[PDB]
Amino acid sequence: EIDPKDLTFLKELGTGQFGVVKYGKWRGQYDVAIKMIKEGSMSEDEFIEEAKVMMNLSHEKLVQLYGVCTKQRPIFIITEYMANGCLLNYLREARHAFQTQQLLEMCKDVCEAMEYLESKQFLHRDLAARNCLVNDQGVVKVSDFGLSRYVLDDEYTSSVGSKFPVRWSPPEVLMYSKFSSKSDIWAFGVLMWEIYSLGKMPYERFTNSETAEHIAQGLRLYRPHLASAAVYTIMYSCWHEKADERPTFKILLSNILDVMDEE
Ligand SMILES: CNC(=O)Nc1cc(-c2cccc(-n3cnc4cc(C(C)(C)C)ccc4c3=O)c2C)cn(C)c1=O
Repeated sequence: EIDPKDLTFLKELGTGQFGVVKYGKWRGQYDVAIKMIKEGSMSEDEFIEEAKVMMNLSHEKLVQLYGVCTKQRPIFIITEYMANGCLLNYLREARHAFQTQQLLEMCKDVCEAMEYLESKQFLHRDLAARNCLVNDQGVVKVSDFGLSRYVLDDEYTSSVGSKFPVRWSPPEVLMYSKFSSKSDIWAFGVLMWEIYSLGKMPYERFTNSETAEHIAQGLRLYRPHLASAAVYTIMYSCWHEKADERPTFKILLSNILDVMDEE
């Protein structure tokens, strides 16, 4: 629990599912981002209990939770500040002119974070480039893991809603609500596709409804031009029709390290 007397609010970073997010300073020294949780957007009591478990998730490639302010409304979530913002927008900036080794390093950063979460049996449920952030050193970290469980908005939580992450979901999530480690693995393969496509929307010429149908037929995202055969094999292995045949994050990490050594 952070004392709000130790926070200063300096600039607005944007808005997400729980409302406004600000940049500021904690204890007059540390850069932080601060979510100001919009009334009615969050299952607050449930989140407050989970915040304890979430305080114990700590990894170099996960956005670090610093604390919460819960003795007030709106509640605050205080985290590490990531100077270069969301990965999706960062990929879309042509000026970066990324080498493919830099793209594979971004995939490795995310894979490391997800292998850690997998080892804690903790699902993200909304893994995508829009929910990764980039720091001032260009390191990618995974953000907002586990928080989808507290979203109140039916358009996000329903499979047929306008905000549901359809294009990052495997068939068994869309058809049956079967969430598992293997649904995060599917989403990770879509994220590698976003990275190697420099931020294109997956299934960019289809609607959500048409995407669910294309994937139920066994068809998949095409290889991005910048992805080698080996890189495409890795992302494609995340999209096996049978969930139990998709790799673990530990296997994916080994596969990515092998490709780094090879290429
Ligand atoms: C320029 N640098 C920056 O902008 N840095 C940063 C931007 C944000 C930021 C700003 C606006 C909105 C959101 N955002 C986005 N997606 C979200 C998704 C969810 C789920 C539950 C739907 C997954 C919940 C909250 C959010 C949310 O707060 C974020 C993370 C957070 N942090 C730590 C930064 O360092």
